[PDB]
Amino acid sequence: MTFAHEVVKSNLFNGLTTSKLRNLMEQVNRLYTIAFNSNEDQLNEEFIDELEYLKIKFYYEAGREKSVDEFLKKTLMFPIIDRVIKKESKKFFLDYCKYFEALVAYAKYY
Amino acid sequence: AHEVVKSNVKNQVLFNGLTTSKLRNLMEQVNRLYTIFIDELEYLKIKFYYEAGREKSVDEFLKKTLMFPIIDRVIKKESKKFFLDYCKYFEALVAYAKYYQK
Amino acid sequence: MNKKNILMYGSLLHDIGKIIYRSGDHTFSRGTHSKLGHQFLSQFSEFKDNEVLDNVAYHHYKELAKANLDNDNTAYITYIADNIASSSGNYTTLMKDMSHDLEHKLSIKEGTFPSLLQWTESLWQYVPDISLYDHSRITCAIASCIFDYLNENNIHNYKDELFTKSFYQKEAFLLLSMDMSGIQDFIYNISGSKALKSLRSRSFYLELMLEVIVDQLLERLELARANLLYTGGGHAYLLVSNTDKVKKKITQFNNELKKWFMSEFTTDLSLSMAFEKCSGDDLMNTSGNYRTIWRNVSSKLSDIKAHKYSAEDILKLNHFDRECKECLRSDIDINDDGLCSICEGIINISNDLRDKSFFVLSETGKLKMPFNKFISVIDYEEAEMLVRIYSATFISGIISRTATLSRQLSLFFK
Amino acid sequence: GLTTSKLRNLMEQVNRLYEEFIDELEYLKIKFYYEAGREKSVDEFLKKTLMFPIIDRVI
Amino acid sequence: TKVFKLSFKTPVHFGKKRLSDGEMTITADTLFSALFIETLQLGKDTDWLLNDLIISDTFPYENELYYLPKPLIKIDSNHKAFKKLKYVPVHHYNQYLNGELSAEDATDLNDIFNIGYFSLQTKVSLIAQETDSSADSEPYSVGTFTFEPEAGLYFIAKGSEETLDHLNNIMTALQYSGLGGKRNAGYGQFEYEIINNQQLSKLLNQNGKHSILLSTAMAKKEEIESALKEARYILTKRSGFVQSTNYSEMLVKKSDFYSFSSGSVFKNIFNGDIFNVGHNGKHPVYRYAKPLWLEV
Amino acid sequence: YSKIKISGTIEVVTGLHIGGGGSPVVRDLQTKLPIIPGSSIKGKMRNLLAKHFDERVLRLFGSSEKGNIQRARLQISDAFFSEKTKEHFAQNDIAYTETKFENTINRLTAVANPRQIERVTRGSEFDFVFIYNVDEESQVEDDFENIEKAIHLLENDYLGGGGTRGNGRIQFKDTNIETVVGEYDSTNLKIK
Amino acid sequence: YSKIKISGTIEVVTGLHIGGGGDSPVVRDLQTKLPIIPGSSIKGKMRNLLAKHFGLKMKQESHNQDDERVLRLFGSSEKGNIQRARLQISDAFFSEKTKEHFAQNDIAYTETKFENTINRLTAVANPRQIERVTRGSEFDFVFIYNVDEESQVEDDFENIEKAIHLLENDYLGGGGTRGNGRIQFKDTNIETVVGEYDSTNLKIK
Amino acid sequence: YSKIKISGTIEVVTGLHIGGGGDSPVVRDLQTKLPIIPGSSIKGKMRNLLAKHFGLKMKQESHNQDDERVLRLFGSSEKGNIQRARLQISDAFFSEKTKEHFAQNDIAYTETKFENTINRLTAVANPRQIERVTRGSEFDFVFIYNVDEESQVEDDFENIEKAIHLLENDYLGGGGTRGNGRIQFKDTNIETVVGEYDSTNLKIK
Amino acid sequence: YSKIKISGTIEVVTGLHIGGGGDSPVVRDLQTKLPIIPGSSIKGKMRNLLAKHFGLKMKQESHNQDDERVLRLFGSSEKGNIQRARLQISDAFFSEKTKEHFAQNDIAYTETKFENTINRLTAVANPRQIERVTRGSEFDFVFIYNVDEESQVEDDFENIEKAIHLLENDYLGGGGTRGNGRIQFKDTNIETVVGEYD
RNA sequence: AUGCAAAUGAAAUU
RNA sequence: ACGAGAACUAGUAAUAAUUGUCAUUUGCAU
Repeated sequence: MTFAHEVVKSNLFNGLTTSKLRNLMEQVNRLYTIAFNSNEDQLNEEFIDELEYLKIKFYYEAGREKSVDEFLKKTLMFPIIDRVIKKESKKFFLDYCKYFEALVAYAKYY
Repeated sequence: AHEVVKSNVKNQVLFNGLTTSKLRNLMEQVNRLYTIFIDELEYLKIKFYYEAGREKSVDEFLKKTLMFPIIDRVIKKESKKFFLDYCKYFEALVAYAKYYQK
Repeated sequence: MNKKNILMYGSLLHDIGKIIYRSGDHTFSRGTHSKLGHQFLSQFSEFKDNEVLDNVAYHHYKELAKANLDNDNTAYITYIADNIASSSGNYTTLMKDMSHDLEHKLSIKEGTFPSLLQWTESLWQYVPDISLYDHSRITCAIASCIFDYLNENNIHNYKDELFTKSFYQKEAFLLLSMDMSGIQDFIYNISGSKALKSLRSRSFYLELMLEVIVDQLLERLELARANLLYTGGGHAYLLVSNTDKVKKKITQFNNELKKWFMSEFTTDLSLSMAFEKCSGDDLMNTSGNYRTIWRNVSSKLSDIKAHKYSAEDILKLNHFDRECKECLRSDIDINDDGLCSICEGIINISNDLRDKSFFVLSETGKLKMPFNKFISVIDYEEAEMLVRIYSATFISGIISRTATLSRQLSLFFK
Repeated sequence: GLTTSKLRNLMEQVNRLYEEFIDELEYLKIKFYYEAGREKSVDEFLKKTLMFPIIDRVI
Repeated sequence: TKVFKLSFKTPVHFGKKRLSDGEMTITADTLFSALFIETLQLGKDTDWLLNDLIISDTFPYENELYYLPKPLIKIDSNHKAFKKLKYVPVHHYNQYLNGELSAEDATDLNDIFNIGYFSLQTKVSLIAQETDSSADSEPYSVGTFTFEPEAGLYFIAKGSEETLDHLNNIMTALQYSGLGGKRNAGYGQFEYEIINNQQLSKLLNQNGKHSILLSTAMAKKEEIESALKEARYILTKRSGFVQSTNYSEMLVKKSDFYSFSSGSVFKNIFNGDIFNVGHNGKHPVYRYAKPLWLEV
Repeated sequence: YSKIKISGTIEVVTGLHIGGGGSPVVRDLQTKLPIIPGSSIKGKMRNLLAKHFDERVLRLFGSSEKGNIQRARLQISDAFFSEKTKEHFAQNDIAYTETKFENTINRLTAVANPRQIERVTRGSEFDFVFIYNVDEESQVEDDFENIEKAIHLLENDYLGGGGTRGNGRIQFKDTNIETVVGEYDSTNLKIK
Repeated sequence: YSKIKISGTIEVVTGLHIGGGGDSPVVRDLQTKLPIIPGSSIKGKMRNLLAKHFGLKMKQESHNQDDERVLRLFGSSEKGNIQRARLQISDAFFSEKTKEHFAQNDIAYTETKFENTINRLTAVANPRQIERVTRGSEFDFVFIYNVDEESQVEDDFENIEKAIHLLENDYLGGGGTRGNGRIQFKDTNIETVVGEYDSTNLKIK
Repeated sequence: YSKIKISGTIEVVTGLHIGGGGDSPVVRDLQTKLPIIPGSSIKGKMRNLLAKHFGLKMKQESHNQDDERVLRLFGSSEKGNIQRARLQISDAFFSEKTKEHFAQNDIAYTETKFENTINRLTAVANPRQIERVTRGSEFDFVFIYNVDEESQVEDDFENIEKAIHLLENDYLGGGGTRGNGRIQFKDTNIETVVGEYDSTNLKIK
Repeated sequence: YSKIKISGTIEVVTGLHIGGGGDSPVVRDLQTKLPIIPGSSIKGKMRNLLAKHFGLKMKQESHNQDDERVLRLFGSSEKGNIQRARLQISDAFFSEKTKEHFAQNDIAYTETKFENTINRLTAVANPRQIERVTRGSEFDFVFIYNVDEESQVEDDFENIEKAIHLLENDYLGGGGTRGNGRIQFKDTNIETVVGEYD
């Protein structure tokens, strides 16, 4: 599979660097433990609002810098996030965390 | 939140050339109230009327957001949690407004 | 002294002088062992018999050539028997020990020939592949057979009769063999709690039955223990005289034995004896016919065990309390604790086995013996107070040499 | 200068795991790449011992 | 003249003298008495199968090979491997009878003689005062036999057709009762099948000068003297108890009997008889002595 | 005179230990597989039925050592592993026998000694067959009444050694009553 | 001849390590791969505890000779005065109800407590990994009682009651004073499965 | 023969971090996913405390060989002696009241606190993230006492309250030198669960 | 064996930024929603200042082996020798009078400071934000000194006086170089709680 | 706003 | 009318006993 590798090795992303994802990473990591703490798979509406604000921050960060914008567009982050919000299943969120983490770890490797 | 901003993109102009610099004072207003009183909300409304009088584009932005009824209902509820929810909403509006710009 | 006893005592010491000759320190007549042995044996009161001295001094061709003996004089027989049979200080020590045993342990009587055989066996067992002990015994056995054969055949002028090859060719020897039937089932019919004690006593009981049988047989035939060649397990072999009297008496003893054995168990143990003629020429490995005659007597013994019981015997067998716990047999009549009289005697003899060594054959005893006798247990002091005391390789090989091989095997396993 | 102490998480994950399982293996390789990136000795150990190809082979 | 084939599938104990003893083949005394007891259990009419049935001893079989007990003949040659041999396969039967068997062939035949294994099973007895109070148990050992999945025993019987049909009825009834030692203890059940082997029948239907006794026989009073003119035979003391005669089993015991074995050779045939060994009994107890001969 | 054949299968609820070998367990010497010898069945059945109360036992099982002779009217043979349990274990890759390590605790010293004991793997099935030879027409019902209780009693007991310590419970399934010789009907007797 | 059946369920309070297997595992069946509670452990723990309840003298300590009544319930029959057992203590098995519950809610059946074994001076802190059956698991158990004497049943039951009680304030398994292996009893059931003796007047807390 | 129970509540003054399961987790159960305090570390710490309070020699420190009365209180049974401990210590579990309080006030149970380490002559910081229980939390604990001798209770109990005191001005858990692990005890209760002994004059501070 | 408590108050004079929660927040207790000063911070600052005050070799810096006086006073147990810390440092909290005085006077606990940046050759102003702890507030702390040798107690207490002096003369937390961290000590208290040794 | 995402150790005696 | 016949490889007792996931390392340079 290594879908993360495909984009990272292809591009870096017109000057992409790891610290340019810190808060984004931070935000994701926050939701991670938050997603860990929940028992049921059904996502609470407060967690939905967390997802929505994460989408908002994604867009703001993409507008702030062009290289991060190219990364998010080229890694399809926005449609993936939208689908995740639509499905409202925790396991798919954990898989998304794993995919994004693979992206981050790869991008740190190169 | 996203819907109002993306659907108000007219031919491109956003609320006829709305810019975040004009929201500065309004932004600051919310920011202070974010750290934190009914009279404070009344003065927030007064500043909303002030900034909508400053520019017609901002007045349209506030009307097309139904901001005034929202603020009235927030004041009626007197609940700080609903105040925080409105803060989230206004932040979303500001962000999407930033996103859809020249 | 009965001339048979003279024959015995002379033959058993016929070639003694060798032990003096190789002694070196006792070589009075360093010309020949015969004269030397005669001189040494001429020192003793008990063995002061003269004809025995003549026998000893006159066992060889040169010696007999000029002795001018009578036509009827036993030593000549010894001659043929000898012919048929076929550090230094240690020897001096043996001379001292033999003088001691001869002055203090040996005496001349009708039944003292076994004493001579026992002491000579004690002494010469490794005095030469042939020990002197085996040589003396075989010479004596052969002389016994020869003397019985010639006296029975009304022949007395032996010097003219023998002093040869034709006599060698005459079938004057008989091979008789005995076979015990039911070793295995009689030894392995134990089920009680005294397994070891019963087992060890039954084994010795069967062994002593065999030994008492052979002793009674040899005694009745007036024959000696020299003629016994091997006993053990159930197989046992005797070389006896090829005479009509001998065959008849063998028959009669066989009949009486069978009558008893039918009287005791009726299946569990039975004895089969078989006899076949041979001549002296066959014992000398002349053409290896010795193995042939042995295999023949083996075949005969194998083929007499087929038809064992005649018509009347079985007819009675069919027309005539419960099983002993220790002895798996019902026919014998049980008593207290469900134990039979004979098997209870077995328990008694087992209890007496460990602490006592001598066993005495008498009229009352404890255990039942073949010829209306019994066996009891005594001690050496008690024994003195009473004063019988009991204390391919086979065939192919490479009489004396196979006999000594059997004796070696027996002594190793015993 | 490799130390077993720098392998702990990886070993732990192995002990944890010793179609969802395929995703677990993918996460294994993700953390493997991350550890190799973190330390140079771990990177050499993984690369020269053919860890990545055998990991892919199992998957 | 049909023959029956038996498979056991259960351990079975045969017994010779003691419970720890095991036998593989039994004699027509045990078999015929089994036939008698099952006939009486059936409530049938016994005269027909008593003085009209001819039965031989049982012999073991393998996958496809059949065996007979050794003939006690005088062969003139080792004298050892033949002694170490107990049974003869049907294939070389006449070869042995004409001496066409060699030492190596006999060695091979002995090698293929693996037809089952013997065992001793231990047991205890707690019917004793262990029921009542402190008392040590009373262990015993028993012997059992286990056959390989393609082994068993087979008979030979001959007679009139009505007798033989009655024999088949008795065989069906007996197939579910036992045929051994401790039957009621869990040993000795079997299933039968009737097979006509051409070679065995051919062997049965020869003609010669000698005779080989395949059952347990004993000549009557007036002919034995003519029976034993030239013979090689073996005696076997047959003893044992009886079933359903008098009050005490320990008190009741068949008188000792002596009989010829199943390897004997005769010149003059004798017809045998069923001899009573009964005394102080409410019914006679019959022992079987009626010979089934092999004439070659 | 007829013969009733009574067959079925029996399950191992808890591990079982017959183990005449010990501490090993009884088997067959070539198939290397466990058996449960019929003598053991008989002994337990005799013990329970006798402890239930005699004439019914002696008739049923046979003594003939007490001055009178009765022939055993019931024959019990061994049992064996079914094919169903065999394939079930083979496909699922489960060993046939379990090995339990035990321990013994000394007092005033508090030192521990080890033990090593084999047991049957739970859940297995055995196929069994009994034969009843009807010699008396008007009694078999009572006799079968007895045999009913027999299994019932054994249902709530154990087989083998160490039973009180918690092993040996067995179960009975698939019981059918058939007549195969004679002309006596077998459709009204029942065994659970 | 009556036989009495007791049925009920044992609930793990805190981690349990019976562990006859030796990674310091617990005993498991080879058919289901689930936790089990061996009967010999339950029986002997109750036996030892009830023996040490009353008098247990040094001479009594020497030979495992104990009180006549606990000897009555658990059977001794070792030397001389034979006493055949009276209680057949059957096992507990990992219940299926909790199997469904955990499977739905995605809980493993076993936790691995990682601990330390530090010393003094050298203070070698050896890391440890003890496997335990996670709390909330339930097992089903059955006991069997034989009535050797009718009039003695009540006291017999009385005695085993104390045993139940004492065990409820104690532990099974190892590491006992360190916290492991406290249990509770729940949902009992008593029934005279065979015979004609009424089991209504019985109760087991 | 009796069992004396000691019940109470652990109030965590500052942070507590056991972390046996390990960014850097704490030890937590699986049925409820709420933090717990095991008996094991509690026992080890109190034992070393009471050992240092009494004698402790280098040869004594070599192989965990300690003073005799501490041995009686905690059991060794190694040097050919029969010494089973008289004190059974439980794990400590997240209480109902505290979880309710943090539910009704919206406070997470866990904080992830970030630390830095500064390398010498480099001035480059290495960051760390440690998971610790938020303050004000309370656990429950229960202690079990065995009376092996009637003339040996109070003195050991005296030691135990001394031991408690030594804990109250020390730390239970990891990294206490840097200011986490301070605890306190509240609401001590002393009852004899089984037996005929009085627990009225017996107290632990 | 004994235990002597050390109790006292630290007063903040400048800004105080510890920012463990790090637009740049301050650590806060979730039971009170108020900032704190980690015990780790006090101990680490003290250890660094005393190590600099004593011998600080480059090789010793490379090997992180601390001076024997510091190593005994705060514990290392890192060179394979058993070395338990003789001193315990805890967190610190607001005083009651501090909170009362601030609540009565309508004065907030945090100050927002805008940090204006000018870039060389470019002069681009991008404002930054930072929070600071209000000066004039006081915290209460607790240290614990455990007695293992009855003789060197005075030496350790004198070294602790040197500790208090140096920490008063230096900065605590973040923003030290630009003027945040200057704190003082008041109302030091010594009162043994366990033992007979005072 | 800009660097920081870990570091180090460690089954025993019946 | 079979070396037959009656015959639980039983009954007592468990992985027990001691061991601390701890020891140091500043949310901080611009």
